[PDB]
Amino acid sequence: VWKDADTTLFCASDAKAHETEVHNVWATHACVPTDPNPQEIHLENVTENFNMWKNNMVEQMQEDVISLWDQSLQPCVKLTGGSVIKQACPKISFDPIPIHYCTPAGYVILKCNDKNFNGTGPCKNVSSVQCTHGIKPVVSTQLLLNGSLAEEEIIIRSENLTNNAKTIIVHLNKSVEINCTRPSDIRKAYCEINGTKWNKVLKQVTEKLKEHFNNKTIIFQPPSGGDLEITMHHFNCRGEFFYCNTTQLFNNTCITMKGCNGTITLPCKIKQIINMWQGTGQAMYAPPIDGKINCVSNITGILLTRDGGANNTSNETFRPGGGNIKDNWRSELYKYKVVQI
Amino acid sequence: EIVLTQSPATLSVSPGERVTLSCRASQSVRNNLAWYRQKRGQAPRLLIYGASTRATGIPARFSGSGSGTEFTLTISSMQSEDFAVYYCQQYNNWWTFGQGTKVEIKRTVAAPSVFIFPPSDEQLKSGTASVVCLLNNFYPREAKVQWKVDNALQSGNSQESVTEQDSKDSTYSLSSTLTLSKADYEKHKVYACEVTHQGLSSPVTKSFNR
Amino acid sequence: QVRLLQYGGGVKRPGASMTISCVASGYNFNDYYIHWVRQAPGQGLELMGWIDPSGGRTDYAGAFGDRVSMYRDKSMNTLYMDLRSLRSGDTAMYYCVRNVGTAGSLLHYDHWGLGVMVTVSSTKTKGPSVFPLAPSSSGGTAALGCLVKDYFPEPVTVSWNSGALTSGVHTFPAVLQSSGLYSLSSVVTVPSSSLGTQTYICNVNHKPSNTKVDKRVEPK
Ligand SMILES: *[C@@H]1O[C@H](CO)[C@@H](O)[C@H](O)[C@H]1NC(C)=O
Ligand SMILES: *[C@@H]1O[C@H](CO)[C@@H](O)[C@H](O)[C@H]1NC(C)=O
Ligand SMILES: *[C@@H]1O[C@H](CO)[C@@H](O)[C@H](O)[C@H]1NC(C)=O
Ligand SMILES: *[C@@H]1O[C@H](CO)[C@@H](O)[C@H](O)[C@H]1NC(C)=O
Ligand SMILES: *[C@@H]1O[C@H](CO)[C@@H](O)[C@H](O)[C@H]1NC(C)=O
Ligand SMILES: *[C@@H]1O[C@H](CO)[C@@H](O)[C@H](O)[C@H]1NC(C)=O
Ligand SMILES: *[C@@H]1O[C@H](CO)[C@@H](O)[C@H](O)[C@H]1NC(C)=O
Ligand SMILES: *[C@@H]1O[C@H](CO)[C@@H](O)[C@H](O)[C@H]1NC(C)=O
Ligand SMILES: *[C@@H]1O[C@H](CO)[C@@H](O)[C@H](O)[C@H]1NC(C)=O
Ligand SMILES: *[C@@H]1O[C@H](CO)[C@@H](O)[C@H](O)[C@H]1NC(C)=O
Ligand SMILES: *[C@@H]1O[C@H](CO)[C@@H](O)[C@H](O)[C@H]1NC(C)=O
Ligand SMILES: *[C@@H]1O[C@H](CO)[C@@H](O)[C@H](O)[C@H]1NC(C)=O
Repeated sequence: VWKDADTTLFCASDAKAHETEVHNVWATHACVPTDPNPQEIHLENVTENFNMWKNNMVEQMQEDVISLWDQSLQPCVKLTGGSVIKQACPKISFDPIPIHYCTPAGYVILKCNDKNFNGTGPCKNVSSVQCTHGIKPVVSTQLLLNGSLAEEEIIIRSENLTNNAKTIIVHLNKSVEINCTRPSDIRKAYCEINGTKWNKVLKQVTEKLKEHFNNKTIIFQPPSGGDLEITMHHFNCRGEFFYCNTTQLFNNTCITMKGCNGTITLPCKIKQIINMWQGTGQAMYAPPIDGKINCVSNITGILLTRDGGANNTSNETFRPGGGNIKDNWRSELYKYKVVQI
Repeated sequence: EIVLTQSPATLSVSPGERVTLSCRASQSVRNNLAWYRQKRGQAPRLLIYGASTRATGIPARFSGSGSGTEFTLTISSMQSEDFAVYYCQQYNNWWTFGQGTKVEIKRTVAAPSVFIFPPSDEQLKSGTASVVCLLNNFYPREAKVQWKVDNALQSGNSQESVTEQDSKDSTYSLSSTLTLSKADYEKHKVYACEVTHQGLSSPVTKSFNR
Repeated sequence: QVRLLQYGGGVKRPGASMTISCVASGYNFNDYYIHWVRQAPGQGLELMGWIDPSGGRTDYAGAFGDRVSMYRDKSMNTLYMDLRSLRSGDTAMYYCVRNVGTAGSLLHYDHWGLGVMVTVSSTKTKGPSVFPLAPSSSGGTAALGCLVKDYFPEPVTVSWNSGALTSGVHTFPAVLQSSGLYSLSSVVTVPSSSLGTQTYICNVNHKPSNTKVDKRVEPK
């Protein structure tokens, strides 16, 4: 019938030609229109193995978003190895749109429909499709935004070849809103989050981590250090690069005590000088646009790392993670794999 | 806090012969076990990972195997370059290393030549006395040196140093240095170095009168 | 063609802090974690911690809790390790090592730097005194040598007759004395019949002190 295979996919989207927004422009020139009536075929009685940590669709998605950003962003200066490149830097229109990934003739995409599938191993409920669901290429660290939710339980995704894992992806079954604003100094911003809603979800995440890690006490602590892009919740809002301090989000005492309810206000900064997530160096952008800058997003997942080097009798320590944007694509492509007919 | 035990700590093998090294883990490490080699004045070198996979450039005489908590490294036929220190490493939970097994050259037993050196007059003028005992070109490495001053056993007041195995005749040599003040030195007459070793039927004593 | 070149070795003072470094090349700097591994004399290899050069995330061994920092200069392919509150137990070989990974896992090590020697002590730089180990009389061969005593820091080099005599020479590894100074002996076996006709000179070189000594040893 079929075998595991890799091939060059193509992309589809609902992008609009009249729009100056850069994802639309890229998609208009790089993708075809979506299928109005997509087809899904259940594979009666098939058990298939998946491995989200060995999925060439992830590399392919990465190539796309790199190409997208490299065509779309206009930094004033680019510092890339050994060079300094200067260019015009007009402000752009920026808001990610869903992209579907589709297989060419002779191939199909298998999809895992098990509700508590963790991304690796056997799947009992399998269907075949021509295209993935629409996936927004949101680039962020620590918190996964505007993505999909787990259908049933909270899910912990991690490769299990070793206890020395890299990223641990938490997939939430309930989204939590994050309201980030630069009011109308000019680079000071803040993110507002409903504290009672967040601490409820984070307590559930904690109990799932406990379940996963031999029932030990779960402790959060801040990021070890390194680039601001990973020590902070980093993301792009309306073209502007935001850096938000999340220490208040990972507050162990709020799992009852006082002051844990009500609005959580994270301090944020807009930065012109960034380390490129593409890993190629640094870029400088122009000062923030005037007016009220605002992005409201779903938190749909959390990127974590687990401290490996300290004695653990009764506890495990986790820190917010991210920076490798392939983990972002993994959080959405985990249920898919390409096979050849 | 996963402990790897490499025993024996030393292995003596004749060139061209087979050797098997052991690594025992205090806890399961799946197959996340690697072997490294370290020669003198060189960086450690990867030999085997994933318990049984040879790294690039590593000849077929090197073989790794093991399950659960017991792993082996075997060399089918020992080469010149193979005499070295070998470390196992697990990477199931953090990274930890065994203490190493040194693989040395096996040769015929050779008793040491023993020499004793009184302190020099110029050193004595400086107000200190070093008495040196030399054990030259012996095999195996195991040797015991006892200092006796006027038949009194001396301890804690000497330091030993041993050469690495000679690349040409596969022997060792050893120095023991007894250090005293000129004051204590001049308070005794007979200084003796007593040497025990396989190649000797009876222990050998070299001595001198102050 | 991977290479990890290391720098920063030498004498450090107790209570001070040190920075050592590692320059990587021959591969994509972003794609491999780097581990810092040390070996104290007479002790086993020990991981101090790792750094992921892509974003600078780190993870340290608890035994080095407060005292270690790892960071990097991406644009220079250069890795740094700080170690604070140095003590004598920090005297060790320090290695820069690159670590093989997958998409979601950290695995074995596939390339080690040559390492750097760090010596922690309060000792002042000083050249050696050289004393004779004079031959007497045993077995057709006699023995003689030089005692190279009370110097700091390592190393010393010893030759015999300006390198013309290498047969039968044994230069022992240095030992650290209770004083904080090093000492070694170099000996040589020669034919007993040679003691009258032949001249034996040990040439001792201690670069850290700019001290050179030529000492001949005669029988009694
Ligand atoms: C699948 O197995 C079920 C048993 O539950 C059986 O009723 C059905 O006929 C099978 N379908 C196929 C693949 O023929
Ligand atoms: C299988 O999963 C699908 C999700 O598309 C669901 O609609 C269906 O009820 C499930 N039933 C089976 C075949 O287990
Ligand atoms: C989300 O998952 C948790 C367990 O991880 C569970 O207690 C909770 O009921 C779930 N919520 C929904 C809406 O499925
Ligand atoms: C997830 O579940 C699979 C199914 O058995 C299991 O093999 C794996 O160890 C679990 N952990 C991971 C990889 O998330
Ligand atoms: C890997 O999966 C196994 C399933 O048997 C699980 O017990 C273990 O907790 C996982 N590894 C971790 C959490 O490091
Ligand atoms: C978010 O915060 C802004 C300003 O702090 C406020 O105007 C707004 O009502 C809040 N909620 C939404 C969804 O805009
Ligand atoms: C925040 O979320 C809680 C749900 O736990 C809700 O009761 C409350 O009205 C929300 N809004 C606030 C606190 O402004
Ligand atoms: C986990 O630990 C808690 C207390 O630490 C205990 O009450 C509970 O029974 C444990 N659960 C399991 C599944 O071991
Ligand atoms: C975040 O804020 C806390 C204090 O609220 C501070 O200690 C911490 O260093 C901050 N993190 C960063 C990356 O600035
Ligand atoms: C955690 O919340 C408590 C309120 O219960 C507050 O006192 C404390 O400062 C918070 N910690 C952080 C790091 O924000
Ligand atoms: C999340 O989606 C909303 C809806 O379009 C958008 O306004 C917001 O900017 C998105 N978040 C990010 C980080 O792009
Ligand atoms: C936030 O979550 C709700 C429910 O998950 C959804 O209706 C809303 O569109 C989400 N926001 C974005 C920008 O997707």
